[PDB]
Amino acid sequence: SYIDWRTFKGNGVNLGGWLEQESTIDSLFWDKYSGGASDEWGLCEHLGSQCGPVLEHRYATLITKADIDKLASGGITVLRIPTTYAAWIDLPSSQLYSGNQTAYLKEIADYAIKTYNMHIIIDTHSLPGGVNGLTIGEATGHWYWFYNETHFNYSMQVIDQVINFIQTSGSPQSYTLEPINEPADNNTNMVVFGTPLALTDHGAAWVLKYIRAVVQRVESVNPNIPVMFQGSFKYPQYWEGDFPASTNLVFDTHHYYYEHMDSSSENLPEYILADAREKSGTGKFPVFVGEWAIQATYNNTLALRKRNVLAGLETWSSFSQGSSYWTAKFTGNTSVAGQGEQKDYWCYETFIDEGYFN
Amino acid sequence: SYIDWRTFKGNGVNLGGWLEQESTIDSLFWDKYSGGASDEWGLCEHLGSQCGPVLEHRYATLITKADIDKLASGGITVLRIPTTYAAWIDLPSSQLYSGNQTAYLKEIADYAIKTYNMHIIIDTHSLPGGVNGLTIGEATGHWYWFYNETHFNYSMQVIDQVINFIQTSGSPQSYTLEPINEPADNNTNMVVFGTPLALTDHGAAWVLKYIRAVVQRVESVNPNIPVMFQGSFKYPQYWEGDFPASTNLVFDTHHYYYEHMDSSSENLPEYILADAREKSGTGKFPVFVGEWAIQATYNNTLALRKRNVLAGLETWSSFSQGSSYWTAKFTGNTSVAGQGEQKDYWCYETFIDEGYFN
Ligand SMILES: *[C@@H]1O[C@H](CO)[C@@H](O)[C@H](O)[C@H]1NC(C)=O
Ligand SMILES: *[C@@H]1O[C@H](CO)[C@@H](O)[C@H](O)[C@H]1NC(C)=O
Ligand SMILES: *[C@@H]1O[C@H](CO)[C@@H](O)[C@H](O)[C@H]1NC(C)=O
Ligand SMILES: *[C@@H]1O[C@H](CO)[C@@H](O)[C@H](O)[C@H]1NC(C)=O
Ligand SMILES: *[C@@H]1O[C@H](CO)[C@@H](O)[C@H](O)[C@H]1NC(C)=O
Ligand SMILES: *[C@@H]1O[C@H](CO)[C@@H](O)[C@H](O)[C@H]1NC(C)=O
Ligand SMILES: *[C@@H]1O[C@H](CO)[C@@H](O)[C@H](O)[C@H]1NC(C)=O
Ligand SMILES: *[C@@H]1O[C@H](CO)[C@@H](O)[C@H](O)[C@H]1NC(C)=O
Ligand SMILES: *[C@@H]1O[C@H](CO)[C@@H](O)[C@H](O)[C@H]1NC(C)=O
Ligand SMILES: *[C@@H]1O[C@H](CO)[C@@H](O)[C@H](O)[C@H]1NC(C)=O
Repeated sequence: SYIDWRTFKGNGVNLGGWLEQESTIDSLFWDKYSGGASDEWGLCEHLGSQCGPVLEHRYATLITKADIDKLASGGITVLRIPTTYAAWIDLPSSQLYSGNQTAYLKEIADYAIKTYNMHIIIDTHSLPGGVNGLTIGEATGHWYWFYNETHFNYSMQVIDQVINFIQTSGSPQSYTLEPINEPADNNTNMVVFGTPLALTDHGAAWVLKYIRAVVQRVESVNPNIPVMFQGSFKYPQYWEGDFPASTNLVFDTHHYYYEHMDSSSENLPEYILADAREKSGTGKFPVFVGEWAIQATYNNTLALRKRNVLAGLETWSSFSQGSSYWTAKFTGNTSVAGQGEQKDYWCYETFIDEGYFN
Repeated sequence: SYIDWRTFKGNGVNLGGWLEQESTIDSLFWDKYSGGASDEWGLCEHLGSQCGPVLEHRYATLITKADIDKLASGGITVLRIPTTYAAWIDLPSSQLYSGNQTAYLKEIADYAIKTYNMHIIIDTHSLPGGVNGLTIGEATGHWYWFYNETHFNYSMQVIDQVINFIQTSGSPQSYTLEPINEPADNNTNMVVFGTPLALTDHGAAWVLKYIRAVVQRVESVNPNIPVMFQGSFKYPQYWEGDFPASTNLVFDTHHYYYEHMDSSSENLPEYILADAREKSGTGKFPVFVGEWAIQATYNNTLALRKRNVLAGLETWSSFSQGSSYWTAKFTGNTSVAGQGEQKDYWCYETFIDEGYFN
């Protein structure tokens, strides 16, 4: 049976840093291979024709069936899988690597579906030209996707391949299609990132043109495949009037606490409640918290991690359809304000191993 | 006969633009007398020897006993009265005018107390050296108050004058003392104004030093006079741990909607309820919403003004101790996004005359 996001609930994890690369997730990897680049675009440029061999090794080794077993043992029922657009289309001007990403995606998705009946969200984390001027959108400094009909068409070509991957998977009912991640056209000053000010009405109109095109394409092939819309950092309420209630649509909200607020480990449940109570729409469409983590801006403490993770899970499940944590596997050693490093707050496998869900 | 802000409830108004001047409140005044200045400081500098005569005329005519009768007829029971520090002390390095402000304040306050038993909040809206780089803090570009013992000392001199006014008033039980308004040390980029990022922890420590000194000074003379702490745009929770619950303290929160969010006239009650639910503290101390107004960032409509004012009044008096609208009398004709001008959304006497409170 296909899922109805209005009645489905699940707690999940992101498989971040696996098919798309970021400096913070694995410090050893980045130090060894980036040449100091800020982005996956530059890491691949730095490696030159060794970019593919290095990345294929990481694809084959970072996330294996054993990771899926560990996640299932901790009660995970949803995997969100960020991918670069270059897994789906090979554009000669892109510096992102086009390889066997989807073969590893299929191996891990098949195992999670056939073994555990997990639900899989396929996220095209970047789109051609760049959606937010960050590494995750294509490359640092790239916002060329907006208002560009060539990049629009390439984005639809990418989505035609993701729909086909789902439709021919053997279990189309196991997947949700997420065609954009954190679009932003007003974040030259990063103080507005994570806020409604990251996306202007002009940018939002282009995003809406794209999501409407994706919805029409999915409906033309298989209307039972849900579309997960990551509406930047606008409240879901902002987009509600743009879609009829009959659309097979779920919103993906992202909630973080690690900068730009007076959060602490002590008060983190108050900030999580605020986000759940104020940023979950009116109920017109369902909401899933597709990314979050417990790192606070100030005064991180190690002893409140279990309390904070469990408070977040219960909050997202109470005000929305559940959540997926960023991220499954994280070894980055960037210092946090207070106790420890990012790997102590951002690695979901560590929480499982330390018995937070027993 | 003194009030306990934990039990007291009241709906009030600000008498803004009366004893402190701002460009938006009265366009004819500003266009005639400012010479293009951004601030009261520069308006007074431009007028030179005519500054006093021009301001004394406004003091005597803008707010009269007739205004108090109209406000009372609309159910007003609290007056918040913004003053410049120059009402209280005459510093030789200040371009703000020192005249008969407190004589006009006493005529109106005494009338309001004797006739209607209104409660009076005396607000020192500016302090020597400037508390937020804005005209309201002293002058555009002035942040000199922070970490400066000269300005600290003359601030305490201002507070001694306000305490003496209250104690010699003939009704000390009728007054709350508010010794600062919207301090901000991190608003050189005004995108952070209205948010917690407008005040750094370093600036917040200086504000705390000052409020602790004011609380001690009032406790030393008449501990039954409440102190109203306007803690910038931090959540009240930020400051709660800094005072014992026995402190005769109330927080003043300021909630506005006219920039930096996806607010509309249609959705304004959602934004009002979000502020009340998340920005009212934990209950350790009482909260009063000392400034608010109904102008939204987008799609202002005149038709929803009554619904929006009543929604806000009801929300602030349920989740806190009430509110005071900005402002009693407003003729500024700056355009808003949507229909109308600022005078349609910022003039409380207009709401009374349209029968909103009948
Ligand atoms: C962080 O990881 C990098 C790369 O492995 C390593 O060079 C560095 O010494 C680490 N720092 C600490 C303090 O562990
Ligand atoms: C892609 O996978 C195929 C089949 O397993 C393999 O033959 C080939 O070497 C892989 N290509 C790269 C670029 O690693
Ligand atoms: C859109 O992107 C294409 C591919 O880079 C580029 O050649 C073109 O100049 C851009 N068009 C506009 C409208 O800027
Ligand atoms: C985009 O794709 C459509 C449909 O195939 C085509 O009609 C259109 O001309 C293309 N536009 C560009 C800029 O390539
Ligand atoms: C864009 O961001 C700037 C801050 O860099 C902000 O001042 C401005 O209001 C934002 N514009 C929109 C439409 O969000
Ligand atoms: C605003 O009022 C000023 C001062 O009376 C007047 O000169 C100006 O034309 C008005 N602007 C309008 C009505 O928008
Ligand atoms: C202040 O009020 C007093 C008493 O009515 C009056 O004598 C004086 O002229 C006024 N001062 C100024 C500077 O207008
Ligand atoms: C405080 O600041 C003013 C400038 O606003 C300066 O004249 C004064 O010397 C400073 N006082 C101290 C004690 O630094
Ligand atoms: C502030 O007043 C205190 C107490 O009278 C005095 O000791 C000090 O020197 C004054 N500081 C300045 C900078 O005027
Ligand atoms: C100060 O404001 C800037 C934006 O202009 C923001 O980037 C920064 O985080 C703020 N700092 C603090 C300590 O609030």
